[PDB]
Amino acid sequence: MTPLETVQLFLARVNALDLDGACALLAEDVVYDNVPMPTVHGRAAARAFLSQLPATAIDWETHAIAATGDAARGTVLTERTDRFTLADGRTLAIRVMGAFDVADGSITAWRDYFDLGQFMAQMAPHHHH
Amino acid sequence: MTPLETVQLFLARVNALDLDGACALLAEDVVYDNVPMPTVHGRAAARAFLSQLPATAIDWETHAIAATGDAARGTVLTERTDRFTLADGRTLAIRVMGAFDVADGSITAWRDYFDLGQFMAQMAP
Repeated sequence: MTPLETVQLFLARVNALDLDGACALLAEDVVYDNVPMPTVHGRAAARAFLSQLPATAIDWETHAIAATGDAARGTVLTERTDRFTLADGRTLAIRVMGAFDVADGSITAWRDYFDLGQFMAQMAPHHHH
Repeated sequence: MTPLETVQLFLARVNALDLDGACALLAEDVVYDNVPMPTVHGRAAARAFLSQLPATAIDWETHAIAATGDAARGTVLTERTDRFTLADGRTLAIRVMGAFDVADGSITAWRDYFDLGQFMAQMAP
């Protein structure tokens, strides 16, 4: 599997709510860097972090994807809109770009760039006019 | 000029503080979308917006760059750290990913993805 294919598979597995299968593609000591959040280290911690969002449907849409490097190793760049339906019925739609470093079908680092305030506001529950 | 070359040239001009030359590569009606900020429309408005930062030195470092499409048209994706020195000696280093749509050597859309909180924290006086 090429770097591009590895990330395409990762995103497909996330979109099938297969979080265990997706995280299987992360390296054991993966750096998972949501740029405005604390950094996460390792597959298990990445899996646990992702489960903090109680999602019942996930639709991470890829608008553009391209890779550096070769068949074995490279960095895959993505432009996305990450949609979630939560167990309580809340819908999220977060615009994000992400870079994925892949070596031999394993994601060694994953860096997602988005705005935290937008995320936090979408997570919030006259009170106002 | 290919999409990749257009964006490389744009970034080189930004890094030389040549904001007029950089903006010349933006379409007259460019969509300039700093994702967590108001959208800017057109070359003149993009030039004015970039001038809002009183920068005396600029170092936008491209860590990774890759393009979709063909020799004429496509989207260039970038992973960067955008560094600035301002007139009062304050510096900034904003981690950002950007997507640039190019057609025939003109950037028709530029979408930059970063955290507004981090930007505002660095602009703190």
